[PDB]
Amino acid sequence: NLCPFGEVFNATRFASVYAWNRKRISNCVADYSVLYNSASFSTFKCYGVSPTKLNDLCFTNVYADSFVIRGDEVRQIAPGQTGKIADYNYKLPDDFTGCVIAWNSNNLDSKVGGNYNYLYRLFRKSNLKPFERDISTEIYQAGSTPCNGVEGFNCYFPLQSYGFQPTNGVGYQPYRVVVLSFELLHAPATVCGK
Amino acid sequence: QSALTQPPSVSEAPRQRVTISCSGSSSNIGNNAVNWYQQFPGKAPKLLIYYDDLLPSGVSDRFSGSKSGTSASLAISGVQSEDEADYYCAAWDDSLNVVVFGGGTKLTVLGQP
Amino acid sequence: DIQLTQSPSSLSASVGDRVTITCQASQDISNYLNWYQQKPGKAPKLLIYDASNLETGVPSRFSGGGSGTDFTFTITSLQPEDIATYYCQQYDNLPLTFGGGTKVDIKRTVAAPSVFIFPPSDEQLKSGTASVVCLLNNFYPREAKVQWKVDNALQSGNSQESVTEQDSKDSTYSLSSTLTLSKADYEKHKVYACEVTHQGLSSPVTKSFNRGE
Amino acid sequence: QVQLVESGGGVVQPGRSLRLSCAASGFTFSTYAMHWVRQAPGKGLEWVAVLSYDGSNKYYADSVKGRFTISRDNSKNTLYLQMNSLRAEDTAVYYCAKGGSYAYYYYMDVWGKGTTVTVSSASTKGPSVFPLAPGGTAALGCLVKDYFPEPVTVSWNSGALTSGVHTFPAVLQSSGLYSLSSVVTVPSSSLGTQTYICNVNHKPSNTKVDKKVEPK
Amino acid sequence: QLQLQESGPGLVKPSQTLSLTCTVSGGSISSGSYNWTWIRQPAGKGLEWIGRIYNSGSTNYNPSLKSRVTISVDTSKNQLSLKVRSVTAADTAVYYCARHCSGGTCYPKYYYGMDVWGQGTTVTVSSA
Ligand SMILES: *[C@@H]1O[C@H](CO)[C@@H](O[C@@H]2O[C@H](CO)[C@@H](O[C@@H]3O[C@H](CO[C@H]4O[C@H](CO)[C@@H](O)[C@H](O[C@H]5O[C@H](CO)[C@@H](O)[C@H](O)[C@@H]5O)[C@@H]4O)[C@@H](O)[C@H](O[C@H]4O[C@H](CO)[C@@H](O)[C@H](O)[C@@H]4O)[C@@H]3O)[C@H](O)[C@H]2NC(C)=O)[C@H](O)[C@H]1NC(C)=O
Ligand SMILES: *[C@@H]1O[C@H](CO)[C@@H](O)[C@H](O)[C@H]1NC(C)=O
Repeated sequence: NLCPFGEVFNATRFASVYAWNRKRISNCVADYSVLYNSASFSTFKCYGVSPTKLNDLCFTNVYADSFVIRGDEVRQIAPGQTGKIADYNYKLPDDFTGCVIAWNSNNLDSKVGGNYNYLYRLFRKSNLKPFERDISTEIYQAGSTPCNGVEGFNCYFPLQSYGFQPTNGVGYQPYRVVVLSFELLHAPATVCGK
Repeated sequence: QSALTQPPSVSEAPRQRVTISCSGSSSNIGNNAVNWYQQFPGKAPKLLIYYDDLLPSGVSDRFSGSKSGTSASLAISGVQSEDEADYYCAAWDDSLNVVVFGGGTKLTVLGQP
Repeated sequence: DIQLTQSPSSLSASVGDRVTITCQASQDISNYLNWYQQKPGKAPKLLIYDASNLETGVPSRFSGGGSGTDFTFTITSLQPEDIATYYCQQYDNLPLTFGGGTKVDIKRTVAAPSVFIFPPSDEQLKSGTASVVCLLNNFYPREAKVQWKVDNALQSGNSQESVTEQDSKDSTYSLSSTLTLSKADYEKHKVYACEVTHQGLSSPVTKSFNRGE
Repeated sequence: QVQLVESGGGVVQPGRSLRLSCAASGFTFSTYAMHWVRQAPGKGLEWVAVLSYDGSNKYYADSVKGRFTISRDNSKNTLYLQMNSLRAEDTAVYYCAKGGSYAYYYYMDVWGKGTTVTVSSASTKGPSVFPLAPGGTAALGCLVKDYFPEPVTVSWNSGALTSGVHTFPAVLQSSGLYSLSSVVTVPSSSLGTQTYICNVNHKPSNTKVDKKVEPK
Repeated sequence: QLQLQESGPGLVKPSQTLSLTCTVSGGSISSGSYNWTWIRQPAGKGLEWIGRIYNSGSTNYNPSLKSRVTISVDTSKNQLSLKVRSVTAADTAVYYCARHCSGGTCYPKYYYGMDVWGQGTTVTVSSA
């Protein structure tokens, strides 16, 4: 009946951006008023839709993408952006319709010795298409001679880990992202706002 | 050669924010990683930012790199007396077949006595 | 690839009983598990998405749970219209892979088949082919055995069989066994009989005819 | 109301080729990704292929790799599946399916009704309909023999007789043609004052047979 | 403790060959995924990339200087050398040696970055 937004935002564990997690929100009354008033969000940028006039807009399906990146990368979670996250981890299309929500999670995703559980993709032969997920760990061949599963000359490992130490500056501290995207088909609307 | 272009000098007050821009073309910054180096008077350059925006251990997190299109930028939030040096941007140019360095940008913190 | 294993392969349960089947993944698939219901003839119908959630319209009797490698599908109160095969399907990676399926029966009081034998029609014997048909009407459970006899000779390799779906109203099955001979061999022999052994029958039932009367 | 209309399904001999088509409607087909799924007779579901929003990236299954090809024409809003060198294992009911937003090939939100592809060396034939002629209750039926391809539909008394009707699924004979039987149990008393006719309809060959079953 | 030690004559005579050395201490020169490069810097002006050496000898030089430069590696002496022939006053600069990482067997994994530099030897090309 009531949309399970708690299970997305308040989840105990988030995923790495290279293996970002999608949850399907369907068949429920979507209360967006909390997010509107909530002062716990550092980024609440919506594209194609307004957050205020969201409690009178029905949608056929809503999807929630969640991952963890560092502050200096939250700006890349938007249409028309480039960078390591936008090119190799999570790409939004130019016609994206939805909201990008983010908040600082330094107290949770940082250990004093550095949290290394979160990864991100560093090398790829090509940019990601919109809403593409790459979880392969094949050795990135950057040059002439091939790689045989081992790193070496012009042979890299595609995944890298963040530092995430409590003393880091804001721009290097971990951030939790929730990307709500709305789809509207010529279909009955199961997700309505109220 | 002079493919990468930086302002010769940028100066700001202590505890302010300074941006050192690096303009190039698609054959260097557009399709290749940008590295930043810090050079103090009378010493060799020191790797400051590698692969566009990555920070080595031992370099203050006041530094950060960014890249969009054919231009890169180095940001030093919280300028300090320790930060007065020459900063070069570097990248491999596919046309020249050469590691191209900028002209360098001399950062002079202004609040000095 | 990701392999899914369903357990059990098939089960029978009484109306109102609680049914719980499992789906185990060969590796972690988060909660990217789908449960489909497929009645025979029809196309698969999705009931459970993202391991736990109910599709639009699906009754509340259905539920699902699990994350990682072990998942479960539960019918709180089994109904006669739940006779189908239930598949689990992961969508964590390509290729998309399905489970082996779980056929669901409806436990019913044992009923013996009603056996009828049919000679080949005179119209068919004109064309040079003879088909004898043995009918097992309304029985439970589905296990049944049919043996053909042509002049006291047990037949094998010259018959085919087919079974109806479980009737949603009386929970019984029906089976059709067809012995196909050439007309020539049909006219060489006289006694044709199918022998039906079934749990409901305390001894095999034979239906026969003499070619001619 | 997303609509997926399959076509191009029919008979095809082994080694030949076939081209299916899916006509999507009720959503921006150009943005979404597209799927092909099949299900062989008596078997479980099997994912065939997927395509991205622009047609640039395609992914198949090892059972069809190098033998099938998936393409799309976003102008015509249609999805294609070129099936080259078809074997008997390919005989199945093929569905097209709407995928995810763009390159999110992990959803199968909506399925089509599905077209059937039959890989056989036989030729389209109508069925021969023979009577199964007729205790306290009696059984009678119709033998629907030697047709191709599937399916046939059997009714009794043009739909009036429904109680006690059991139309069995078809068996595939060694000759390549299908055989089927539909029976109904009736009280013995009405056998002489109530006529029973089975209505066999076989669309692939455009055959309609009404057969009268009588006692002997 | 990865350190590079440069040695060479401070004054070189015009038209003759300039020769420098860059001896590696605290490790081995032929280890990681590194491009061993040479860079010179005229006093008051910017840095100029001369060339590089990788694998087991292969080299690629700056086209404006490709014909006059030679970059070798003496693994036994654990050093790389620079040869600049037919020098002019325009070759007066502070010359550095550094290591450039290009792979996954670099420690630390500073991809595309010029990791460790030499102190820099000053070359003045003049006959006096
Ligand atoms: C250290 O020093 C060394 C030596 O100087 C440097 O090494 C050189 O680095 C450069 C740039 O990093 C390399 O150039 C690139 O190399 C490949 C060439 O590979 C070709 O052959 C492969 C098999 O032999 C093949 O797999 C390649 O790609 C195929 O598949 C892709 C996708 O699957 C497809 O796109 C291709 O068309 C092929 O089908 C390829 O054929 C090349 O891929 C690079 O891209 C160039 O080409 C594309 C067009 O194809 C163009 O669009 C790009 O913009 C780009 O121009 C590029 O040529 C070079 O090979 C390395 N040489 C050596 C000897 O190592 C190293 O970079 C230095 N490091 C540092 C830090 O200084
Ligand atoms: C998460 O928990 C907070 C309380 O700490 C609550 O206010 C918020 O509504 C929860 N999230 C959602 C989506 O409801």
